[PDB]
Formats: sequence, C-alpha cells, structure tokens
Amino acid sequence: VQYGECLICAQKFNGLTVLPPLLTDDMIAAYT
Amino acid sequence: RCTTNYTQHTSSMRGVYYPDEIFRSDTLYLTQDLFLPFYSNVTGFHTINHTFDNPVIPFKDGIYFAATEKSNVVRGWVFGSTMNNKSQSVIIINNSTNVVIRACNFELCDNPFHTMIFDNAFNCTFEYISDAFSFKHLREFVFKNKDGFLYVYKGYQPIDVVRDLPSGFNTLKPIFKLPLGINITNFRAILTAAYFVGYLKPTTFMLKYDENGTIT
Amino acid sequence: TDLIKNQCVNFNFNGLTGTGVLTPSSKRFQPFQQFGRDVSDFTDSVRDPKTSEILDISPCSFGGVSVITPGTNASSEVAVLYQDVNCTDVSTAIHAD
Ligand SMILES: *[C@@H]1O[C@H](CO)[C@@H](O[C@@H]2O[C@H](CO)[C@@H](O[C@@H]3O[C@H](CO)[C@@H](O)[C@H](O)[C@@H]3O)[C@H](O)[C@H]2NC(C)=O)[C@H](O)[C@H]1NC(C)=O
Ligand SMILES: *[C@@H]1O[C@H](CO)[C@@H](O[C@@H]2O[C@H](CO)[C@@H](O[C@@H]3O[C@H](CO)[C@@H](O)[C@H](O)[C@@H]3O)[C@H](O)[C@H]2NC(C)=O)[C@H](O)[C@H]1NC(C)=O
Ligand SMILES: *[C@@H]1O[C@H](CO)[C@@H](O[C@@H]2O[C@H](CO)[C@@H](O[C@@H]3O[C@H](CO)[C@@H](O)[C@H](O)[C@@H]3O)[C@H](O)[C@H]2NC(C)=O)[C@H](O)[C@H]1NC(C)=O
Ligand SMILES: *[C@@H]1O[C@H](CO)[C@@H](O[C@@H]2O[C@H](CO)[C@@H](O[C@@H]3O[C@H](CO)[C@@H](O)[C@H](O)[C@@H]3O)[C@H](O)[C@H]2NC(C)=O)[C@H](O)[C@H]1NC(C)=O
Ligand SMILES: *[C@@H]1O[C@H](CO)[C@@H](O[C@@H]2O[C@H](CO)[C@@H](O)[C@H](O)[C@H]2NC(C)=O)[C@H](O)[C@H]1NC(C)=O
Ligand SMILES: *[C@@H]1O[C@H](CO)[C@@H](O)[C@H](O)[C@H]1NC(C)=O
Ligand SMILES: *[C@@H]1O[C@H](CO)[C@@H](O)[C@H](O)[C@H]1NC(C)=O
Ligand SMILES: *[C@@H]1O[C@H](CO)[C@@H](O)[C@H](O)[C@H]1NC(C)=O
Ligand SMILES: *[C@@H]1O[C@H](CO)[C@@H](O)[C@H](O)[C@H]1NC(C)=O
Ligand SMILES: *[C@@H]1O[C@H](CO)[C@@H](O)[C@H](O)[C@H]1NC(C)=O
Repeated sequence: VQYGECLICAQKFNGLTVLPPLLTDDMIAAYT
Repeated sequence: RCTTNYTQHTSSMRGVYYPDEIFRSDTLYLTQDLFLPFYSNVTGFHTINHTFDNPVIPFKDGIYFAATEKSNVVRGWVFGSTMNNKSQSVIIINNSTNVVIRACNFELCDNPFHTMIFDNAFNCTFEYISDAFSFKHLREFVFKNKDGFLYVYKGYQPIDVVRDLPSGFNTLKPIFKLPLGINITNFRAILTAAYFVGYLKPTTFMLKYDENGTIT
Repeated sequence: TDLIKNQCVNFNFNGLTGTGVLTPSSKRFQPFQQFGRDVSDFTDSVRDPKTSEILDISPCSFGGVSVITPGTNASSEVAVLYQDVNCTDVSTAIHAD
C-alpha cells in the first residue's frame, strides 16, 4: 500500500501539508 | 532574371515538436496546438528527370514539411500572400554558405531555382544571414504563424528510402522565430529528390517527457 | 546584481519574479529552454541570463505555529511548536529576527 512533508524536510508553494499521527507504525505493531 | 504528382502518404507519428521553451522532467503533459495529426494524409512531391514539383501551396496558418535528399535539391521556401512585388513576402534559403532570410516586396521568378529567386526586391523590412558553413538524409520542418512571427522547427535523421516516407516519429526543436510581420497564406518550395507537405491542426496530444526532459 | 544564494531573497530574473531560496541544480535543460516547472503549475528552476547557470527555486519556510499550555488557572507558561521546520532555521531567524 503535491504537499509539504518531512522524513530532511520540503515544502510546496501551494500552501498544503500533511501532519504525522500520534501513534507510529511501530507503536501500532506493539499493540497488535 | 527568370527561366520558365501529389501522391498521398501516411504521416505516421511524425510532426511532433516541443510546444514551449519550458523544461519538464519525468512527466505526462497534456496540451493542444498546431501539430500534425497521426496517420494523416501527407502529400508527396518529386524532382525526377524532367518533372520538378514547385507549385504554390496553401499555408493554412501552419504546415508540416519534410524532404528526402541525397543531393540537396531543396534549398528553401518562399512564404507570403500575393507572391509578388505587390506586397511583402519572405525568402528563406540555404544559400550554400549561409542561411539567408529576407522579407521584401520581391519580384519573384515564376519558376525559381546562380540564385534565380527574384529579379528585384523593394521595401525590405527584414534581413538575416546565419553563420558561414561549407536517399541519405531526412530533413523535417514545422512552419507556424503566431502574432506576426514565423515559428520554425527543425529536425533530422539518417534514412534509406527510395520514394516513400518511412514510418516512425521524431520531436523537432525550434530554430527561428522571425518577426516578419507579413501575411503568409501561400508558399512555394525552392529547388536547385522528394518532399512532403502536411497540414497542422489544433489537436490535443498527451506528451511523454523522459528524465532529461525530452519527449519520447 | 550578484546572485545571493542559500537564503530567502527577493529575486528578479529577466522574465521571472518572486521570493524564495536559490540553489544550484543539474536539471538537463535543452539549448532552447529558459526555465522549468514542477509537476504542478509552479516554476521549478531558472537559467541565469548572465552566466547561463541553472538554479532551483525553493519556497521560504512557512507553516502553522501552535502553543502548548497548562490552564491559566494553574500557571502561566507556554511552549511554542513550529510545524515542519528545522530548528536550525527557527533559531537563526529568532536571533536574526
Ligand atoms: C537541519 O539543518 C542542519 C544543517 O543543514 C542539518 O544537519 C546536517 O545534516 C546533514 C545530513 O543531511 C549532515 O551531513 C551532510 O551531508 C551532506 C550530503 O552531501 C554533505 O555534503 C555534508 O558535508 C554533510 O556530510 C550535516 O553534517 C549536518 N550538519 C551539521 C552541522 O551537523 C539537520 O539534519 C537538519 N535537520 C533536519 C530535520 O532537516
Ligand atoms: C513588379 O515588377 C515588375 C517589373 O517587371 C512590374 O511589371 C512591369 O510593369 C511595367 C509598368 O506597367 C510594364 O511596362 C513597362 O513600362 C516601361 C515604362 O517606360 C517600359 O519601358 C517597359 O518596356 C514596359 O513597357 C512591364 O512590362 C512590366 N513587366 C512585365 C514583365 O510585364 C510589376 O508591375 C511589378 N508589380 C507591382 C505590383 O508593382
Ligand atoms: C539523459 O539521462 C540518461 C540517464 O539514463 C543519460 O544516459 C546515460 O549516460 C551515461 C553516461 O555516459 C551512459 O553510460 C553509463 O556510464 C556508467 C558509468 O559507470 C555505466 O555504469 C553505465 O552502464 C553506462 O555505461 C548510459 O548508458 C546512458 N544511458 C542511456 C540509456 O543512454 C543521458 O546521457 C542523458 N542525456 C543527456 C543529454 O545528458
Ligand atoms: C557573460 O559575460 C562575461 C564577461 O566577462 C563572461 O565571463 C567570462 O566568460 C568566459 C567564457 O566562458 C569564462 O571562462 C573563461 O574562458 C577562457 C577561455 O580561454 C579561460 O581562459 C578563462 O580562464 C575562463 O575559463 C570566464 O570565467 C568568465 N568570467 C567570469 C568572471 O565569469 C560570461 O561567461 C558570459 N556568460 C556567458 C553565458 O557567455
Ligand atoms: C550567399 O551568401 C554569401 C555569403 O554571405 C553572400 O555574399 C556576401 O554578401 C555580403 C554583402 O551582403 C558581402 O559583403 C560578402 O563579401 C559576400 N561574400 C561572398 C563570399 O560573396 C551572397 O550574396 C549570398 N547570395 C545571395 C543570393 O544572397
Ligand atoms: C499520381 O496522381 C494521380 C492523379 O489522379 C493519382 O491517381 C496517382 O495515384 C498518383 N500516383 C501515386 C503513386 O499515387
Ligand atoms: C486520405 O488519402 C486516401 C488515399 O486514397 C483517400 O482515399 C482518403 O479519403 C483521404 N482522406 C482524407 C480525409 O482526405
Ligand atoms: C512599403 O510598405 C509601407 C507599409 O508597410 C507602404 O506604405 C509603402 O508604400 C511601401 N513602399 C513601397 C515602395 O511599396
Ligand atoms: C492576408 O490575405 C488574405 C487574402 O484574402 C486576407 O483576407 C487576410 O486578411 C490577409 N491578412 C492580413 C493580416 O492582412
Ligand atoms: C482554579 O481556580 C480556583 C479558584 O480558587 C483554584 O482554587 C483552583 O485550584 C484552580 N485550579 C487549579 C488547577 O489550580
């Protein structure tokens, strides 16, 4: 399984961005 | 001074060119412009023995031109309206050492081909001469009118054909944008081979741009 | 004027204006291309009219700023979060307001 993001960071001139979740995949994996 | 077959073919996927001076990379771009339609009806002309095709051909706001050479028979073109010294017209030729472009009220030869193109030139409004220089070859051109300018594209590839125009495709690159300011409705080919004329249409195309920004 | 690089500037190229950060690039421009664009309809890079060098144009850092507080009936204190920004630039632009 565009917009501003960060993994180093980068931004776009369209004013759009996506925020991260509280729970990361590893934290989810721990629960499962 | 002056000394005085329309075979139809297929355009294949030829007549493609870069629509603008904008760099792109790794992307599909959809647009519309005066491009040669795919698999359109292309008119062939020949220069064989006693028969030399050099008729006045309608421009229709933009045409596709190609020619197959082994002896550089085709030297240039004349674009204009009345095609005489009544008004402006432009002569675009390979003058054998330089490319020469002039827009004037030319008293043209009825059967042009020594440089026998016109006897006189009046009221010249534009002149240009390129840098000096000195079937086997396919030459491709696109001629478009825009805001008084004659936009010219050029391309080239090696060939091995006798009479036909080999199927395939090629993206052409711009070479001239001439601020002629003249009325081009008709044109003639200037001969010292075979050549082909198509017509451009405001057709929608999806163009595939590669990593280096070229069209593949 | 000389090129001012690796910082937000107000630029004016012969046909392209705006603000942002100029950095060198390797974009494979053709002999008949002056500037390029991103996938979306925004300027990506420009060839310099004097030196013929090609530089990319990055946006100046921006985003949402939020405050973290306890209740005002408990205490008066606050932490400030600058979304999506390298703290090196945040700090620099505080000292260099
Ligand atoms: C916030 O900005 C600072 C300063 O730009 C970043 O620290 C720097 O991170 C790079 C890794 O991306 C470190 O290594 C450098 O790699 C390049 C790759 O070609 C190399 O040319 C450099 O010589 C260097 O090796 C760099 O040393 C490091 N700078 C310092 C002073 O430590 C920081 O990572 C940025 N943080 C975020 C979240 O973007
Ligand atoms: C484009 O230039 C040609 C130049 O040949 C013009 O055609 C020429 O026009 C003259 C005037 O009507 C024609 O008659 C000539 O008159 C002079 C007067 O002294 C005389 O000496 C000549 O013997 C002749 O009688 C001349 O025959 C004619 N040329 C031809 C080949 O017919 C033409 O009109 C110009 N076009 C425009 C739109 O100005
Ligand atoms: C457009 O981008 C392509 C990238 O695919 C460039 O083509 C590639 O250019 C390299 C450089 O000569 C070619 O040789 C390669 O060298 C490396 C060196 O270690 C070697 O490992 C590779 O196996 C290869 O030999 C590479 O073959 C070539 N690829 C293709 C498909 O042509 C291309 O030159 C760029 N065009 C321009 C005008 O820059
Ligand atoms: C814009 O005009 C300036 C006028 O000085 C040009 O600056 C100079 O251009 C030359 C040509 O590329 C640069 O390279 C020089 O080439 C000679 C060749 O023998 C070499 O001996 C020199 O050591 C040097 O490599 C020269 O560095 C450059 N000078 C500066 C300060 O930039 C500039 O190139 C022109 N721009 C374009 C696109 O023509
Ligand atoms: C074909 O090109 C040549 C070279 O450009 C032209 O001859 C030159 O004409 C200029 C004047 O415009 C002279 O000063 C050069 O000395 C000429 N050079 C040579 C080698 O003759 C020539 O006139 C062009 N032919 C036509 C019909 O335009
Ligand atoms: C030459 O022109 C004639 C005109 O009718 C046409 O029928 C003929 O097919 C043309 N030649 C070729 C090879 O098409
Ligand atoms: C294209 O050329 C062929 C040649 O025979 C002709 O039959 C056909 O009608 C032409 N199409 C158009 C749209 O002119
Ligand atoms: C030259 O062109 C102008 C208009 O562009 C026209 O008025 C003038 O009479 C022309 N001269 C000649 C000799 O044709
Ligand atoms: C070009 O010539 C044609 C001939 O009828 C005319 O209708 C057209 O308006 C002319 N164009 C210009 C720009 O003069
Ligand atoms: C809220 O205000 C009341 C007012 O007396 C105070 O007693 C209470 O402790 C306050 N809450 C907190 C968390 O301090």
